[PDB]
Amino acid sequence: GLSDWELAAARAAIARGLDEDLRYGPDVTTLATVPASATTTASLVTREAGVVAGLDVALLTLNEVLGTNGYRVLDRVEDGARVPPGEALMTLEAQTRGLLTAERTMLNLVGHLSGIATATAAWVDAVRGTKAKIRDTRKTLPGLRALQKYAVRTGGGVNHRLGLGDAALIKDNHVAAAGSVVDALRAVRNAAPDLPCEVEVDSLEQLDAVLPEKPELILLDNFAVWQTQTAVQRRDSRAPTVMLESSGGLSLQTAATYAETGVDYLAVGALTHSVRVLDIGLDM
Amino acid sequence: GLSDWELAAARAAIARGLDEDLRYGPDVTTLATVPASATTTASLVTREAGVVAGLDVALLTLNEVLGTNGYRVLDRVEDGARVPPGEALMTLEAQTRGLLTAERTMLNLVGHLSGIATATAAWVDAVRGTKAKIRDTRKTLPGLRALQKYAVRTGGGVNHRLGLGDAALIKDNHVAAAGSVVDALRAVRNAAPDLPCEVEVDSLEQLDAVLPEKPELILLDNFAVWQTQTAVQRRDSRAPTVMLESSGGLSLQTAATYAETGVDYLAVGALTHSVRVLDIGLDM
Ligand SMILES: O=C(O)c1ccc[n+]([C@@H]2O[C@H](COP(=O)([O-])O)[C@@H](O)[C@H]2O)c1
Ligand SMILES: O=C(O)c1ccc[n+]([C@@H]2O[C@H](COP(=O)([O-])O)[C@@H](O)[C@H]2O)c1
Repeated sequence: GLSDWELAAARAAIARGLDEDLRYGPDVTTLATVPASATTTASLVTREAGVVAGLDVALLTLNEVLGTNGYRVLDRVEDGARVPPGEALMTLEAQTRGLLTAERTMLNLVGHLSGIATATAAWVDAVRGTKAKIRDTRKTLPGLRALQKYAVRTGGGVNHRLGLGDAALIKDNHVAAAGSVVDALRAVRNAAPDLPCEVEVDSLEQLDAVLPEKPELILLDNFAVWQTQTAVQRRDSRAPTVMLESSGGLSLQTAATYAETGVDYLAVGALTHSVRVLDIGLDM
Repeated sequence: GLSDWELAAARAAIARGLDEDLRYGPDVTTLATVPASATTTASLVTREAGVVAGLDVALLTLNEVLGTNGYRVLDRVEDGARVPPGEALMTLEAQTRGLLTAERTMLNLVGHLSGIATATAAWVDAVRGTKAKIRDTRKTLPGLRALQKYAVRTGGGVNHRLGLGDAALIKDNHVAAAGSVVDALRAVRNAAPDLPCEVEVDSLEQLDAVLPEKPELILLDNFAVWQTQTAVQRRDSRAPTVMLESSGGLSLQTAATYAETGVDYLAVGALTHSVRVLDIGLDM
């Protein structure tokens, strides 16, 4: 379900996409070969297996090109469906010219979003049987954040930060300016008491230092599995309320290893930067 | 070098990015811990090897956040440089708060554009010693086409179609409506005699059928290496002037094999959809 916020991001995205395509003129070739009165039944069918996402975004692209009632949906799959290869995600009847113009933007969008959801479902499978939840980052493509965040949620992950003012995140730079990790922490505690504290540590010594300050979340930046295990042992005994999120040296191969240490979350930048498209085509 | 068209796309992209980050509020934590008079020397350094692209976009993000003269570039590498792991792509002196605000958006963009130029340079190496050129497609992310197209060119690729009105591309759908591949070809020849013809064939039978019509470029859709060789043999003998471009079942492992058949280009959709970020950090 696209929130009004997401729905707005989608429209803006679909508009930017159509504008890139039409900027150089209309599809001279459909115009030349296919009549304005032509109508077809087309299907978005997967060329591979995965988790579908962004189907509503496909519909919104048609609204923009054909008008809300310019097409008919004979059938569709729900976003989040695990889908086998030749699956028909959505079947529609629409003026042929409109379909052909909307095609590329619509496939680009849903192929991208399904790619993310597919990847996140893999991560979510990898740590099944563990308490860890898979979470995203702000390492998103400019202009697509709302959509990419939507896709990880669709694949079963949980959204983390939406931007700079979401929560207070004390990093290396801040600790420095404050003097120390506890310094930065206290400062922020007073500046934005209403805001969730998250502190990024890159060593076990920094971990020990902030643990007593009891921030909401500690990010273990590039810890080996063994240091992660230690981190959890320490948190469990000293500051039970602090959440721990692994961030950094994560691969889908190691994901379960990290998950079994008992960390609460896995921060996966790859879900949004580095995405592999889910291959989909429009079959007429 | 960003063209004025690319420069605008860059600005648009950096603007959308910043708006997503600042939509929820300013970086309350830098505000709280770092003074406005603070100034640092920071470096954009790669965590991995690749080909750099999008450095001007980094500077543009700073212009937007610190003002044109809010920073000083002490040193920078040229776009298109092959770069080793700990390489400092660019070293600057700027106001600390500004750097921290720009950071994520800046890294997300150059990371993406470098990821692309990196992958495209690998394809280019792959077909080295062949006459083939690596080309992109319209399988771009919405709002980023101009930038993505820029990066492939930086990696050594050559840009293909920028949009729907670029050239006349007769596909299956057009062939259908026209009746046959030749039908459509003729149709468009009459409708837009000024525009470049490109016809997509998925069989050697279609190839033989269109070859005599002498289109500017024939796209071999999902041809085996053996059928691509054949296609080259026929074009070479029947219509020497016709260019050929392999599209579809291409993998970096098969690239050279396809290239050795003598095709003129390889159309790689993965260069722009499916991109893996070049990991880069801002070190202060
Ligand atoms: O701002 C956030 O919400 C956020 C939360 C957790 C992690 N991150 C970033 O995500 C990185 C780890 O994932 P990856 O795959 O990008 O290496 C981590 O080291 C940070 O640079 C960002
Ligand atoms: O419109 C263009 O400039 C364009 C030029 C060459 C190829 N394409 C598309 O790119 C496809 C091949 O790349 P890929 O990685 O997406 O399978 C090809 O079969 C077409 O459907 C698109």
